[PDB]
Amino acid sequence: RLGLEAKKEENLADWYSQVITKSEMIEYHDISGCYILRPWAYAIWEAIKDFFDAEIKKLGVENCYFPMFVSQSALEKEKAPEVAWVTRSGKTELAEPIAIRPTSETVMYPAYAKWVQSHRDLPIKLNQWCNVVRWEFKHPQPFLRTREFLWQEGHSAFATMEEAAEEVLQILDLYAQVYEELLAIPVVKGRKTEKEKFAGGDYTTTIEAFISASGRAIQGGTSHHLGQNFSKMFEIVFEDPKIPGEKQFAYQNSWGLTTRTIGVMTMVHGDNMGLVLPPRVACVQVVIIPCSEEDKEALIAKCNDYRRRLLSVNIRVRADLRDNYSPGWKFNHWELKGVPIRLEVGPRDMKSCQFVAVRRDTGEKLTVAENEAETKLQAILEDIQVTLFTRASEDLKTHMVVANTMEDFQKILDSGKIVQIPFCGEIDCEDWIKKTTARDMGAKSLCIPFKPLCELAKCVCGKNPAKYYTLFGRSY
Amino acid sequence: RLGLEAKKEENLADWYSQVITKSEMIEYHDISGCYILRPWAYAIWEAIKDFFDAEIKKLGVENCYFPMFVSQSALEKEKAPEVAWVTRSGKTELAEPIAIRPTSETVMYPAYAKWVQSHRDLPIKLNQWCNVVRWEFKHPQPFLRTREFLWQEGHSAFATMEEAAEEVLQILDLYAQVYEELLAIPVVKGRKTEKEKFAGGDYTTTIEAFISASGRAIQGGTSHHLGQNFSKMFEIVFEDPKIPGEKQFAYQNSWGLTTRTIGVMTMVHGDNMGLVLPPRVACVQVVIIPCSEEDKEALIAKCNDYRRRLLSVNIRVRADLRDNYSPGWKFNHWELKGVPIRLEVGPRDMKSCQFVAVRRDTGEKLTVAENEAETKLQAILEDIQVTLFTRASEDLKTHMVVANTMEDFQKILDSGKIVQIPFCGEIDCEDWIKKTTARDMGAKSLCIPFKPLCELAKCVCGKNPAKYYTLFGRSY
Ligand SMILES: Nc1ncnc2c1ncn2[C@@H]1O[C@H](COS(=O)(=O)NC(=O)[C@@H]2CCN2)[C@@H](O)[C@H]1O
Ligand SMILES: Nc1ncnc2c1ncn2[C@@H]1O[C@H](COS(=O)(=O)NC(=O)[C@@H]2CCN2)[C@@H](O)[C@H]1O
Ligand SMILES: [Zn+2]
Ligand SMILES: [Zn+2]
Repeated sequence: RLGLEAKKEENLADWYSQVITKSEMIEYHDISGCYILRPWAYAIWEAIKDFFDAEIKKLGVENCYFPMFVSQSALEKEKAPEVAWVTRSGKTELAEPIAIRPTSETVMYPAYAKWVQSHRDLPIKLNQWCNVVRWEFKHPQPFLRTREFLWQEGHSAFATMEEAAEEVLQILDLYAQVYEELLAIPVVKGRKTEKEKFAGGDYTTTIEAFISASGRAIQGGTSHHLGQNFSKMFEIVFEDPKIPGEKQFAYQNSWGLTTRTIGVMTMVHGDNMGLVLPPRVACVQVVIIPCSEEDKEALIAKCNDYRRRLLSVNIRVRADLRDNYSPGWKFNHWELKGVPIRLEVGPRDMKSCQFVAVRRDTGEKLTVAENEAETKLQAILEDIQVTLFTRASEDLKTHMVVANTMEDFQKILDSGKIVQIPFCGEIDCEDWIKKTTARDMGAKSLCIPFKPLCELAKCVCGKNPAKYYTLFGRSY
Repeated sequence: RLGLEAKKEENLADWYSQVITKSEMIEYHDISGCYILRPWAYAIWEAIKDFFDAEIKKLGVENCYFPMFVSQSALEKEKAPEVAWVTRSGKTELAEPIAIRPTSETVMYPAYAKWVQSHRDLPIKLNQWCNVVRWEFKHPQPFLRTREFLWQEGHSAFATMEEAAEEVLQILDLYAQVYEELLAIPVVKGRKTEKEKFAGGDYTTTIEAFISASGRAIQGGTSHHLGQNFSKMFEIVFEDPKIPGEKQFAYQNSWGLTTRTIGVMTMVHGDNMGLVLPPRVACVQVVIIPCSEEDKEALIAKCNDYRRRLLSVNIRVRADLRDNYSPGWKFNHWELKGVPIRLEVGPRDMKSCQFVAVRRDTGEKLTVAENEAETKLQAILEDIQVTLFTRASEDLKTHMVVANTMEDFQKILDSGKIVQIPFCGEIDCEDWIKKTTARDMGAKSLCIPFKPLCELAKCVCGKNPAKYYTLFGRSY
């Protein structure tokens, strides 16, 4: 089949499966929940990596790599169902089983304890780009809920809570920046409830994205304040410089962002014609397509001219000069892959000193003169990035509203919206909301937003007063 | 202890353990054969990555990521003792065991078969930067023989053997370039014998390095011609464009280089004062050390002046302005870490418009005027990189000689040298050489060099004639 079959509003699952394969991003594997990242998908991850990696180095974070294997002893200092266990090498069984990391707290922090003698050893700010395994036996999805996934995990240890408190929001803003400025995805910054917070953590901050096709929200990336909980388990301690004899535990953060990003990018921006790449993230921003043997070679020459002219303005461009494929095949092919701009030039356009420039987001065919080629296209790329963010941003505002009763909350949820409600914060009430909304698949707490829409008031459960406005909704 | 205890010539094992820990490169882990890569070690890998990654993109290779998990079905298409097996997730056991990749041929090539319809789909040139597990139950060493290790693995598929034949040597030259131009390690390019070649491969080319302290050689990185062996196992086939009806198998290469690089860098260049970084690879090329409160702040100002002046010539520099450590502590500290140049400036030097510049390789203390600071230091950095390569290169020539009998071969081997001998290529003779040299730990074939010292003659075993001069020696 040439293009997509299922519409996004018709069958999101089929639509999603078709767009990720037809855009040459994903290939399926014979192990469930594991997917192959083809260059078109991996290039986006590299764009995210290059940005985020450069930004954390300004904050004084340094890259590293810890082992993928965790001892049982290390895991049970903290203490599971998602942890993959290696039990044999070849035919011979191991004396003791060894676990694949779902996260590296128990791997890294024993070494942190050895590196901390005094407060001058702090702060320690380390990051690693690696893979982790979480054997979640649900229905896995490419990018969004994968059994293996690439990510970064940062782990910081400080002398004071206040130092650690500032980094949490610094990192969370960098994640929002990755979602908003790179991927053009609007996000809601907030604190997780007690039920949804990171196990062993003091508090978890999160960025919540909204996938309007499902009417479901998704956790976009979290920054955790572990406090002194992990530094006690592994005895990360230093001499108190203010108090002669006493000993103080290190205040720790951990933070992580994954290849889920690419899945949210696909789900939000993608349309019924295929993938849609934000220019800031697209490895190919512009694709040049040629539209007598001498006249054919002249058409090739014009394309190589436009190619190198765009490279001189650092615009990531590629010329598709393969003569084995027709122009019509190329338009559709690069449509599916979601290249922001198709630079189209035919015999008549070449003669008239111009070319057709097709925007991927709108489908607008703009005729630009050869002299205004490199100034206009970057203006178009910027407008594509802005159009994508604005469209999605307003899509979020429209689908996020306030409700003060469980009755109004239910109907708003049924319309495919997420909604902020007066909430006490207690976990028994949170389970009741999931239970009641499922019977009337259940709605979960997404985050307690830093900037809520309205201000406080009885709780939705109607037993005790409300502590804060909390964002609820159906979720991935 | 302030510095190293064991001498390199005295106890290489203790020396190696002390230099990797005292230079803050390695930290030990509670799983045998697995080691923590601290920033100082990881930064070198990043330098190698940035170079190699940029170079293969010029050749038209694209990055990707395949799953770490391999099905049993996929492994036995090719067909083991080194393969780690996952058998349970949490408390519940998996229906079928799943293996951790020691290499990704069986993971990638089923997908390659699906992507190849016709010859226009070829060539496919893919690379991935990832971790792999080889549960080798020997005595593991940090960097050199690790149970988990970071690497890159490239996998290419072509229409013709000749295309694949050119890439093999292109990639091998890039590995030599990584060893010689980045790490300043001299290497011997050669073809592996039939015994040592990659299982399922047509032929393996290799770069052999020499660690003079042991008198042992080590495999530095290999580029393999898999031929049609793997494309038959997984049915990677396309329509023959020259022959109407017949069907042709894809000609494949695979190639890999690992964090072993850093181990060979440490073993070759390191001395009895600690690590020695080649300037091209050092994340800190120059370290500035300060040597009345107003006069102290003036000394700090001069250091920040030199710092930013070196950043303006893109020299990677850091100022160690920590007042909690003494100058003497800093000299030794950065000596152990092997920073090419210690830029030292004291009160008297500041007054005289000059500074002491200490080379790490030689220990030469050069006084450079403040005006000639940024032109001379880059000349010094270049001379350090050249001095390291030349010293090591001649170290190799001196320890690599020719022998024509088994008698002379034995004594030359006992002097701690590697030696090229007349060899037929057969595996029974190769085992006899390992057996005889062990009793008189055994010597193995290293490579059949492309540029041998001498030219052909009976074999060393003395049964049949010799086919080629082959490099033998004790090995890691
Ligand atoms: N199965 C998954 N597939 C893809 N991404 C996943 C999956 N599970 C969680 N994530 C994403 O990882 C992010 C970070 O995971 S996290 O559990 O919230 N945090 C940690 O593990 C911290 C960092 C080191 N310890 C989440 O925000 C979520 O978006
Ligand atoms: N245990 C090891 N630790 C560190 N490096 C190791 C270890 N075993 C092999 N190596 C290094 O990997 C290199 C590549 O490994 S290789 O076996 O020679 N080749 C492959 O696996 C090919 C690439 C994809 N399939 C070797 O040259 C060797 O120097
Ligand atoms: Zn309540
Ligand atoms: Zn022989």
